[PDB]
This record gives sequence, C-alpha cells and structure tokens, in this order.
Amino acid sequence: GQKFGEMKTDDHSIAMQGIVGVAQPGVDQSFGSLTTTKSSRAFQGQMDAGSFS
Amino acid sequence: GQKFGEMKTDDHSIAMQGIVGVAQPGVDQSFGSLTTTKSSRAFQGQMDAGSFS
Amino acid sequence: GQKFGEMKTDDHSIAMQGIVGVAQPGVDQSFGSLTTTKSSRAFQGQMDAGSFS
Amino acid sequence: GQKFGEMKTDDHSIAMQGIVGVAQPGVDQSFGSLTTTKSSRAFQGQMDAGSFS
Amino acid sequence: GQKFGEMKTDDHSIAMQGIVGVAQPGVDQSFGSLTTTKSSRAFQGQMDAGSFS
Repeated sequence: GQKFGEMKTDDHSIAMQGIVGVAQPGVDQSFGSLTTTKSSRAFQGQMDAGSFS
Repeated sequence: GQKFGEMKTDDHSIAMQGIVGVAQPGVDQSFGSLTTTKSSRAFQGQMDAGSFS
Repeated sequence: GQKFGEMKTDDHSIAMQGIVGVAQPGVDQSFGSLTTTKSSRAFQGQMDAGSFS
Repeated sequence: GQKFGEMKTDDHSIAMQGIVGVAQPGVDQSFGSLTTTKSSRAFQGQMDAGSFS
Repeated sequence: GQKFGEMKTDDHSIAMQGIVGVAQPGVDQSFGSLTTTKSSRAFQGQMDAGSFS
C-alpha cells in the first residue's frame, strides 16, 4: 500500500506520489512531507518503463 | 481500500487521489493532507499504463 | 518499499525520489531530507537503462 | 537498498544519488550529507556503462 | 556497498563518488570528507576502462 503525509504545491508546481506501472506493485510506500514552490516538479514513488513511454 | 483525510485545491488546481487502472487493485491507501495553490497539479495513488494511454 | 522524509524544492527545482525501472525492484529505500533551491535538479533512488533511454 | 541522509543543492546544482544500471544492483548504499553551491555537479553511487552511453 | 560521509562542492566543482563500471563491483567503499572549491574536480572510487571510453 501507499501512505501519504503532507504534500504542498505552490504556484504551478507539479508533484506526483505513488507508482505508475503497467502492473500492480506489491510494495509499501511511506511519505512524510514535500514542499514545492515557484513552479517546481517532484516525483515520489516508482515509474515503470512501459508507462513512462 | 482508500482513505482520504483532507485535500485543498486553490485557484484552478487539479488533484487526483486514488488509483486509475484497467483492473481493480487490492491495496490500501492512506492520505493525510494536500494543499495545492495557484493552479498546481498533484497525483496521489497509482496509475496504470493502459489507463494512462 | 520506499520511505520519504522531507524534500524541498524552491524556484523551478526538479527532484525525483524512487526507482524508475522496466521491472519492479525488490529493495528498500530510506530518504531523510533534500533541499533544492534556484532551479536545481536532484535524483534519489535508481534508474534503469531501458527506462533511461 | 539505498539510504539518503541530507543533500543540499544551491543555485542550479545537479546532484544524483543512487545507481543507474541496466540491471538491478544487490548492494547497500549509505549517504550522510552533500552540499553543492554555485552550480556544482555531484554523483553518489554507481553508474553502469550501458546506461552511461 | 558504498558509504558516503560528507562531500562539499563550491563554485562549479565536480565530484564523483562511487564506481562506474560495465559490471557490478563486489567491494565496499568508505568515504569521510571532501571539500572542493573554485571549480575543482574530484574522483572517489573506481572507474572501468570500458565505461571510461
């Protein structure tokens, strides 16, 4: 499963939490805090190659 | 299952919580808080490759 | 699984936490803190060659 | 697995932590602190030749 | 595995910690501290010939 604490996005910031996959991952994710300001981009988790492109 | 605490979206912000999949995931999700301001975009959960494209 | 503490991105900074792979890794990741300022770019985790290109 | 303490990037600095490989490494990584200022570039971990080029 | 203490890069300095190889090394690395100033370049670890060129 995946757990999210607090994510903050300010001014056109893009943040992604979790896993994007063709298959369903069997792993656990723990997230504390993220702060994004002034149009910043953040990735938390995992990305699959097939999903990526 | 999936649990949502509090998500805040201000000024044309787009936030998605959960899993978008061709199949139904058997995982649990826990979400605390999200704050999005000034048209920011956030993803919480998982995305399937087939669903993605 | 993967654990994230706190990541800070200021002013168009791009930070990626986790593993991007064609396959699902069976490893654990621990992250404390990251601070990125003035459009800086950071990578935390692992990258797969197939995913990379 | 890989463990990250604290990495600081100031003013367009690029820092990479972890291993970029065609294959998934079976090694553990420990990281304390990194400070990069004035557009400096740092590598922590390992790089695979296939991934490199 | 590889362990990193503290590496400092000031003013466009480039520092690399770890091993860049076509194959995955089975050795342990210990790093204390590195300070690079005024655009200095440092290498810590090992480099493979195939990876090098």
